[PDB]
Amino acid sequence: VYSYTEKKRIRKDFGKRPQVLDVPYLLSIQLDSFQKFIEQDPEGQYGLEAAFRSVFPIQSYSGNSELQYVSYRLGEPVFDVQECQIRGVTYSAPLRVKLRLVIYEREAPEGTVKDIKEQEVYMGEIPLMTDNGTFVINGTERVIVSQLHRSPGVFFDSDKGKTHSSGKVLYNARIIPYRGSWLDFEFDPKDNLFVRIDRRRKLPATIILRALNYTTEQILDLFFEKVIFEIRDNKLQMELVPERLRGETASFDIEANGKVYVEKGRRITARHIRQLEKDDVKLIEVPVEYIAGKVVAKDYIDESTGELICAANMELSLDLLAKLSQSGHKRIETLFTNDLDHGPYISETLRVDPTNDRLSALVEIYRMMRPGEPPTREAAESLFENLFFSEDRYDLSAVGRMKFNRSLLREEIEGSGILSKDDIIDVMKKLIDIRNGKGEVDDIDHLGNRRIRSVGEMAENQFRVGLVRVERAVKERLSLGDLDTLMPQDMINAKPISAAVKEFFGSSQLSQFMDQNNPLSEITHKRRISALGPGGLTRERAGFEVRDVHPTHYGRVCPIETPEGPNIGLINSLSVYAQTNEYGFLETPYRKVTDGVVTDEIHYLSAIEEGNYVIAQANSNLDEEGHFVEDLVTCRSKGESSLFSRDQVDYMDVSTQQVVSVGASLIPFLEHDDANRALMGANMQRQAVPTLRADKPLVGTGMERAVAVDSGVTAVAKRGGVVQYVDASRIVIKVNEDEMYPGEAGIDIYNLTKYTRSNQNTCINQMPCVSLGEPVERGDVLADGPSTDLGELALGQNMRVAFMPWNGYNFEDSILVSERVVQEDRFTTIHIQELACVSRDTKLGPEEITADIPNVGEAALSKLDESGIVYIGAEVTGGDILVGKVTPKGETQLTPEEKLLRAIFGEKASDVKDSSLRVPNGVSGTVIDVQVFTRDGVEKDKRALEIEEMQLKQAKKDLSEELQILEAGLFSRIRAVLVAGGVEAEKLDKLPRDRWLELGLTDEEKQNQLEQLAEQYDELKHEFEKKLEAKRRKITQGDDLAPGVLKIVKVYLAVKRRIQPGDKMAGRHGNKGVISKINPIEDMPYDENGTPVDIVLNPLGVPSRMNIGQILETHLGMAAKGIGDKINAMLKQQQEVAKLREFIQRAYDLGADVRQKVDLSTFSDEEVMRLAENLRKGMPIATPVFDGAKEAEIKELLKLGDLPTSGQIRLYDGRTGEQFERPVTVGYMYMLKLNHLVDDKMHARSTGSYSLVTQQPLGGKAQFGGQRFGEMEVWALEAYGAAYTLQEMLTVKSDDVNGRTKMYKNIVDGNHQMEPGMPESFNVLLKEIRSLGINIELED
Amino acid sequence: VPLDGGRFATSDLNDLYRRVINRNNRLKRLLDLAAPDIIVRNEKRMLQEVDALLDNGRRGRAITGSNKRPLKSLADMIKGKQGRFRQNLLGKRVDYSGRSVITVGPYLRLHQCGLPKKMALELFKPFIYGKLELRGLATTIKAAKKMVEREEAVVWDILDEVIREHPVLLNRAPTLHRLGIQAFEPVLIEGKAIQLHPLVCAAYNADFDGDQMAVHVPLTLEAQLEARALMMSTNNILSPANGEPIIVPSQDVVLGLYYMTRDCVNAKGEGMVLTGPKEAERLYRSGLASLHARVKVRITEYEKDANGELVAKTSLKDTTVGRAILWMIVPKGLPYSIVNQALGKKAISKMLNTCYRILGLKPTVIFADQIMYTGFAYAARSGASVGIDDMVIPEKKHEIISEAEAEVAEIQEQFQSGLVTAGERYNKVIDIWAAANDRVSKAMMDNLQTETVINRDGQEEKQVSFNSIYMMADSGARGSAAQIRQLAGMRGLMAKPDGSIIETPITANFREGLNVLQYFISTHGARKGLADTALKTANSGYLTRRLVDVA
Amino acid sequence: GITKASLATESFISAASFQETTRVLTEAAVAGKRDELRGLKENVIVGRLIPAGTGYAYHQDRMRRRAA
Ligand SMILES: [Mg+2]
Repeated sequence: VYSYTEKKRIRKDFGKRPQVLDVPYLLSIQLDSFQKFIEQDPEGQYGLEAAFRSVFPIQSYSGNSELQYVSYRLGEPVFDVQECQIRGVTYSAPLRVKLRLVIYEREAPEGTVKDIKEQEVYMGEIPLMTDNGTFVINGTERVIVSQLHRSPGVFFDSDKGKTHSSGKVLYNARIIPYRGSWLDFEFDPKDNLFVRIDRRRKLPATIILRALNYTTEQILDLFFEKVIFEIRDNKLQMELVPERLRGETASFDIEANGKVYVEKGRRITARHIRQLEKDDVKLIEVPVEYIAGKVVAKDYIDESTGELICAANMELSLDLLAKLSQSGHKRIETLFTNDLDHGPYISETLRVDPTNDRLSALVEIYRMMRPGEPPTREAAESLFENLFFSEDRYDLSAVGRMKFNRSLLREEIEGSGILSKDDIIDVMKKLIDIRNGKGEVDDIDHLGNRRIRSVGEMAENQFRVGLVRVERAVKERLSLGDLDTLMPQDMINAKPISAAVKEFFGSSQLSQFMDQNNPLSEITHKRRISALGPGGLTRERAGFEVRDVHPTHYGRVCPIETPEGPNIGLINSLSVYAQTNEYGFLETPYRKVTDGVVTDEIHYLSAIEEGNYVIAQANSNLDEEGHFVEDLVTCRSKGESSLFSRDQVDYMDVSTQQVVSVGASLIPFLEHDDANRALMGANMQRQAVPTLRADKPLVGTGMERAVAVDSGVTAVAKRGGVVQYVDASRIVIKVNEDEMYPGEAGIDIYNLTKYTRSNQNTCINQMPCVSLGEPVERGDVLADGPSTDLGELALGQNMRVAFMPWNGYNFEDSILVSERVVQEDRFTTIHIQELACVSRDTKLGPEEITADIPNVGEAALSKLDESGIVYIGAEVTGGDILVGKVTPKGETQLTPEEKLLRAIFGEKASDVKDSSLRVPNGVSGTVIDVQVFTRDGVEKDKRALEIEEMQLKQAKKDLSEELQILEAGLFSRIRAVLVAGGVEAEKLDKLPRDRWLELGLTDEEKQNQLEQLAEQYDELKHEFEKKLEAKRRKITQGDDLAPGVLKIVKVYLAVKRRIQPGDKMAGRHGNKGVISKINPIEDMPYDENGTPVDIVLNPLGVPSRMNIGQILETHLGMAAKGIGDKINAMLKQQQEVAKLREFIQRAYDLGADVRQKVDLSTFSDEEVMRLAENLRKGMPIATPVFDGAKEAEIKELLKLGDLPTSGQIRLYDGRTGEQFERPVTVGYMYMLKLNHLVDDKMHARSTGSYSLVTQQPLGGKAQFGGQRFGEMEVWALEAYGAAYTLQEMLTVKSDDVNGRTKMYKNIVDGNHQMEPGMPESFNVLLKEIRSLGINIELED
Repeated sequence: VPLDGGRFATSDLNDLYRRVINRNNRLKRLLDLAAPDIIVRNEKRMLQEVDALLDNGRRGRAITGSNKRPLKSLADMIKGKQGRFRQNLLGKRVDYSGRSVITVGPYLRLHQCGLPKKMALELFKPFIYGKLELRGLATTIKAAKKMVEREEAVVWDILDEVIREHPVLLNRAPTLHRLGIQAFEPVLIEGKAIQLHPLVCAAYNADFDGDQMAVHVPLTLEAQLEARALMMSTNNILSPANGEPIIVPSQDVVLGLYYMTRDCVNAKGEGMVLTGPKEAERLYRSGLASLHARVKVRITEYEKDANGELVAKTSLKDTTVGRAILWMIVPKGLPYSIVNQALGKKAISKMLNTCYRILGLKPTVIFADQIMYTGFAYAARSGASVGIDDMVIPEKKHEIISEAEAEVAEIQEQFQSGLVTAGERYNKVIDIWAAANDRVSKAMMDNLQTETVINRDGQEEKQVSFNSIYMMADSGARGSAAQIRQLAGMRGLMAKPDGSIIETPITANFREGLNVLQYFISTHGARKGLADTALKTANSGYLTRRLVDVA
Repeated sequence: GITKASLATESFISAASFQETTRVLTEAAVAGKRDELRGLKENVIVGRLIPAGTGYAYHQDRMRRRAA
C-alpha cells in the first residue's frame, strides 16, 4: 500500500527475492558519531565529559591547591548557517565550562578547604554539524571523512618471508596502544629473542624481564619446565613423566619394575608411552652421560663455604656433577629443552644477556632510549617505571584492553589502561608458543583488526591535546606566585585549545571541500572510509597487500567502488547496510536461521564472528515457510564457499545487494559488467552536473528514492497534512489534528533555497512539486532539488541511442549527438561564479570604488550606476567593467619623446591608475546578486545604503509575514475550538479577533487551552519584536575584515553553458566519450516511422571492454519507452478510464514470480488519470542490483509493446535515403554529462606574465601561463634532428630575458630572426654554485 | 617580495643568513670581552651550525622554520627534482602554447590538424600585429591590439593569411617515444576542441575519452623548416623501433574494409560479368547487386617489371563486387592479389607496407588517406550493431558443466575416503575444470564462427558467419578470441590474492550474468590488475630515464 | 651496469644533472676539472645548439674554426 506521494509515478519492479529489511538512514554513522561527541553524558563513557574526567581534577605539586571539574554547557551560536555561509566564519558555539578552584588548609591534605570559587570559564569555540553531517568552517562546507586504522591491541604478526636468504621464519609480536609507546619483540636469524622499544636499536629481551624486578631463577622458573635429579646415593638418578619421552629415541633400554618398556636403539613408541603410563613408572636410573647434556636451572651454592658450585643457566659437565655430588645436593633442578617442543631461546638469550640485575637493565635501557647523556639512578628508574605504568603517558584503550584480552584468550574483557607484569608474561609465553608451533599468526588486512574512527573520536582526541597543554600551564601558574584568592580565569587560556581544534577542522588530511555537485556525490562522500591521515600510512609507503580486497569485505566495505590511479584500495567506500559496532568495528546484518526455518529477526555480526559461523547465500530459493527448497545451499563459512547441507546453516544473508556501495547500487544490470568498467561507471556517476530540467531514470535500480530523500537536498515534510499555499519560494502546510501538539499552533513553513552556488559552482536550487490544496503525509517530498525528480534521483537525461559506426565521427570513443538534444535545450547546465574586488590600503593612500575611471569611454560606463557597481541583471560579457576601482599612482617617472608629445597635446596623465575588476575572458552571463561588505570605520557609499535598505525591508517583511500566517493558523484553531462548548458560529465573526482568545467556555482543558493559545499569541508578538530588533542590528552593524582592507564587493555571475564539441558525456556503465560533432536533424539515421535517432554511439566499445550491461539497459529502455508511447497514444484521443486501467494492469503484471502486487482496483479515476499523464513519457522500470531482471522478461515486455523481440529495427540513412542492411540496435539509454567542460580546459598564452626569481612563465591558466615542456619532450626533440626548435624552445620563448623582447620586436617587424643569448635560470645556477666556495666560471 | 595586504614572502635563506651573521656578531662581541673559553667554544660550535646555510640536514638534524618544517638551504636549491637541474633548466615552461580536449574529425587529410579559431587568435597574436601594421589597416600597434580585442571582421582574413603554410606542434603528456611530438598544418575550426586525424591516434596512444594535447608554435624560419622537413606527420610513417608502418588503420576502418571484402554464398546478382570496377560501383549504388557476391570482373594491373617502368596486364579475375570496388583505390604498381581476400588487419598492414616498399612515399600516403575514407564510408553503410541475440550460448554448455561436476564429486569422494592426497585432489579438480572450460570454448566457437547455413540454387551450404561479434573479433578490429568466452562460455578460473586458483571456477558468462559470490571472487583480479597497471608506469619511466642517460 | 657507466663520464654537468649533485660537484671541485660541452645534456643546459641534429654542421664549423 502506497502513500499519496507514491501514487504519482509508481515504479514498475522486477525483484524476485522479497527483501525483509529497510535500507537504513544513509548518514547515520556521521550523525551518530558527532552526537556522541557533544552531549550531556552523566557518566564518563564517551564525549567531552570523558576527556574532562580523564584529565581533571588538577592538583598543584603538594601546594594544597586544587582545580577541579564541575560541568559544561554549549552556548547558542551567534551566527546561524546561512549567515555563516554569507559572511564566512565557522558555524561554532561557545564552550562555557564551570570550574572550581579550591585551596586546602595547613596540615589538612584530605581535610576541608578554606576557600571555594565557581567561575564559568569560556574555553574556545567548537564547530557544530549541520543536519546533513557537514561543517561550515570558512564560508565553505567541509566534511571530515572517517578513518580506518590499525586497532589498538596485541599483534602476533610473523615475518613469513625469506628476508635473510636463510629460509627461516621470524615471529615478531607487537603491542600497539591507543596512546603511548610501542613495545616490539622479534627473533633473529640465530633464533635468539630480542626486544626493541619504539623502533629503536635492538636489545635482548631479558632486559625488561630483569627490569620487572625479576632475577634469573624466577625467569627460568616461568619460562621452562623443570627436570629434577635425585642422587639415590649413587648413579644420579632422575624421576620420570611419561609424556616427556614422546618423539625420542633413548640411548638405553628404558626398564623399571623388572619390565622392559623401551628397547635400546628403539625409539620410544606411542605404545611405549602408553605402557609407561599404564605401568605407573616414576623414577629410573639413567646413564650418567644423559645429565651431561643438560643446562642447570637454579643456583646450587656450596652450603658449607658459601661459594658457588653452579649459578642459573649453566650447562653441566660430569666433574661439576661430582662437585655437586660431594656437596650433597641430592635434588638438582634442570630444564626440559627439546628440538621440537620447548626451545631454549630464553636460556640462550640469558647466555648472551650482558646484565646481572635490575640496575644494569635500567642503565642499559636509559642509554638505548637516549644517547649521549650520562646514566643516573633516579632518572632511569623513574623513566622506566613511568613509561609503561602511567595513566598519563600510556592509555592502552578500553577497546585496546578488550582486544588484547581476547587475543590473549584471557576471559575478562575490561581491565587497566596500562600494562601489568602478567600481560607481558603471557605475551612472551604466546610468542614462544607460536615459535614452537601451537598457535597461529594474525594478519593486517583482516577487518577484525581495523577500526573505524569518525569525527567524534578525532575531535575528542584534539580536545584532549588542547587540555593537556592548558593543564601544564595551570600547574605552572598554580605553583608560583601566591595562593592567591585569585579568580579561576587568568591561569586558564582560550587560545591554546581553540587553536588546536581549529587546526584540526581547518586543515587536517581529512577535512576537505564536500564535492557538492550531486546528491549522490554528497552521500558517497560522507560515507567514505579513508586509510590515510594521522595515525595511518602514506601512499608512498603502502604495500600492495593493504590495497587488496579481502574475504572479510563481504558486506562491510564495497569492493568495486574505489578511486583509481594514485591510491587504489586506500579510500574504499562503505556498504549499504554496513553499520558500526560499539567499539568501532564494522558490522553487517544477517537473518537468524533456526533448525530449518529462516526467521526474519535480524542479528548484527562483527568481523571475527563471521568466521566461526556458517552464512547462507541470498540467492537461495525458499518456499513460503523459511525452509530451503533445495537440499543444498552455497554457503560461506571461513573464506571458502562450500555446498553445505540444509541443516548446517546458522545465518542467511539479508538482501541480495548488500555487497556493494550506495553509489554502485544505482547501476542497472551491474551483474553483467566486468569489474573494471563497473568501477569506472560507479566513479563517473559522482561527477554528473545537474542539468536544467532533470528528467528521470528510465531504467533505474529502485533505490533512488532512499538516496534522494536521505540526502539533504530535497525538503521533506515533517508532519502530514494539507498544503495551503505554494509559492516558488515557500510552501505552507496546515498540519492534521492528530499530529498537532496540544501546546502550540501548528502550521509549517518551509523556505526553499532559490539559486545559490555550490563548492563546484553548479547551481543548487529547489522548486516545489506539490500543488495547492493537495494532501501530503509524513515523509513525502515537497521540493525537488538539483538532479531530483518527484523524490527520485535523476542525474541526467535519457535519450534514444543507436549502436552503429557512422562516418568516422564516433571513431574511438566519440559520441555523435543530434541537434535535437541542443535544440530541446536538455543538456544545458547552469553555473554560478563569484567575483571579488578588494579595496586595499596602499602607502600612497586608499583606493576608491568610484565610477570615474580614466581612459575608458561610455561603452564601459553604460552598465555602472552612480556609485560604480554593476546593476542587478545586466547582460555582461567577457572583458567588461563590473567594479570600477582606481588606485593612486606616484609619479610614473615620465620619459623622452612622449614628453614632447605631451608638450604637443598637454593632456596630462592622471595620478591615478585603473585597476578595476573586469569579467574574465570567455565567459558571459547575467549578474544575479551583488554583495557589499565594508570596514566599520569607513563611511558607506550609496549602493551599500540601497542594499542595506533592501535587506532590512526584506527581513522585516518576512518576519512579519511569518507572524501573520502563524497567527492566522492560531486563530483558525481557536475558531474551531470555540464551536465546542458555547458555540459562537455567527457571533464570533461579528466581533474582531481582539477578545476571541479570552472568551469563556465549558471548564475543560480547552477552556484552559484558549489561554494557552492566547499566551502563544503574546509570546509570538514579543518574539517578533525582539527578533526584529536583533535582525535589524545584525544587518546594520559593520563586518569585521582582514587588516588593512577597506571594502569588499562580491558580484555573482550565472553562466548558462550549453553543450559543444568537446564536452564529456558518460553512460552509467563507464562508457565515457567526447562529443565530436552536432549533426542537423535530417542527417541523423531515422527509423521506418520517421522518428530520428538521437545519439549514434560506437559498437566496438562493447566486446573489448565487456560491459555488456549497457546493451541490456538499452533493450529494457526501449521496452519502457514503448509502453510509454503506447499509453501516450492511448491518451491522445480521449478513450476511457477503464481502458487505461486494463492496459496499465496488464503492463504491471509482467512477468512471472515478482513481488509488488500493484493492482488498480483501489484507484479512483483521478489517480488513474494522473498516473497515466505522468507515465506518458515512459513507464519507469526498477531492477534491484544482483536480483536482476532476466532476459525472457525483457522479451515478453517488448512483446507487450509492438516492438520486435530481437531489439533491433532497421534504420534508414539520413543523407542517401537508402537502407542500412543488418538491422541495428536502437533504444533508450540513460546518459549523463560529466563536468569536464571543454571551455574550462581550453586556454592559450601568447606572452603573459613571468615568474619572479626564475624568469619563467607561471602555472596553469589561472595566471595565464604556458605549458610544461617536460624532459621527455626534450628527449623527443633530440631524437629528431630538430636543433633550432629546441634552442628556441628553451631559450627565446622562456628564459632569455633580452632574447624574448628582441623576438617580439622581430616578429612584429615581419622578420623571423632569433638572437640566442644565455638562459637566465642557468645564470641563477651559476650564482647558486658560486655562493659556496665552488669557483665555477665560463672561460674561452 | 611584498604580498598584498601587508604580508611578506621571503625565502628561508634570509633566515639562515640572519642566523649566521647574528652568531658571528655575538662571537665578535665575546672576543672583545675576553670571555671564558667555555662560552667562546660554545659560540664557535653555534657558528659551525654555516653548516645549515651550505647544506642543512646533512650533519646532525636539520633546524626548522616557524612552521616546524625543515627549511631549504642551497643544496636543496640545486639538488632534487625541485632543484634547478631537473625542474628549471632541463624542462621549462614555454610561451606560445595552449591545450584543449581532442576530437576525431575524419574529414582531414593526415598532414593537417584542426584547431579552434580562438586558440589561433591567441597563439598568433604578434604575427597578426605585424601583418595588420604592414597592410596599413592600423596606424600603430596599439590600434592593432584594440582591433583584435574587438574581433572586427577583417582580422579573420589576416589570421587566414598568416596561418597558411605555418606548422604547429602537437603533443600528449606521456611522451614515450619520438612520435609523441608531431607537426601539423592547421585548419581553423568553429568550435573549441582540437581535431586530430584518426590514423595517428595509434601513434599518440591517444583515445578520445577526454584526453588533452598541448600545442606549440615554431617561430623562426629554421624552426618552421624543421617542422616541415622532419617532424611533419607525412614524414613519420614508419616506427623507429622497427620498419613496420605506424599508420595502420586501427579499429573502425578495418571493420569496414573487412565487411566490404567478403563473399556471401548467394546474394543478389551472383555470377554476372562485369567490365571494370566502375561497373561494380554502378551495380552497387543502384542496388541491383549486393556488396559481396562472387562476380567475374575484368581488371588491369600494372607491374613495373621493366627498369622502373610500369607494364600493363589485363585479364578476367574472379572476385567479388566489394573487392572490385576497393580496387579503384590501389595505385598502379600493386598486384591484384593484395585485395583478393577477406582483408583483416595484418593483411592491410602488409598491403600498406608493400605499397611503401614498391611505390615510394607520396602514393603510399595518398593511399592511406583514401583507405581511411572508404573504410569509414562502408563501415557506416554496413550498419554493424551489436545486440543481445549476437552472443550465442552453445547448447552443450550445461551438460559439460554437469559432467565436470560429476568428476569433481568423484574426486571429492576419493579424498573423503583418504585414497588420494590434498595436492592430488587439487590438481585433479584444477585439470578437470581446465578441460571443461576448453571444451565449452570449443563448443561456443564451433557454434559461432560457422553455423551460418545458406542455400545457393539447391540444397544447402555452410559458410563463415556475419554474426557481428564474430566479425569484430576475426577481422582484428579490436576483439580477441580470449575476450569472447567471457561473453558466451564460462569465465575460466579466477585466482585468489595468494596466487593460487580457486577450486570451483566461475561458470557464468556476462550474457547470463554472475551472482553475488562469483562477482565478489571476480573483483579481486580486476583490482590487482588495476593496481599493477598503475604501478608499472613509474618503473617504466625510470627505466627509460636510465637508458636515455646512459646513451 | 647502465646506472654505473652513466656516471663515469668525462663531462661533469652531464653527471651532476642526473645523480646526487653533492658528491659529483665535490669530486669535480677537488679535481679542478674542465668540461668541454661535448655531449647533449651540457648543450641543452647552457642552451646552445645541440651537436647532434641540425646543429651538427654548425658545431663542425665551430670546431673547424677552433684551433685553426
Ligand atoms: Mg584516454
